[PDB]
Amino acid sequence: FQPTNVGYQPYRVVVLSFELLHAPATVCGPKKSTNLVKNKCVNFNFNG
Amino acid sequence: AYTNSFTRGVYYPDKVFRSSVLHS
Repeated sequence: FQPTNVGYQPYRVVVLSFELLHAPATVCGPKKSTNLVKNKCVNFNFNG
Repeated sequence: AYTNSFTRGVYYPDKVFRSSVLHS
């Protein structure tokens, strides 16, 4: 690595690996939660 | 010493509810 090097330049890397397990969820997107409505037909999103 | 395990030591393979069913 020297600054004059593109295939020989330093690249920083981050890899995000996501677990979509059957467990309770633990890291969420910023979507605002809302009240439950039973017995009516609804579009829903529980944990994704 | 040694012994027969019998049919002990089964466990829930995943955190998913299932009922009245046979699952492989």
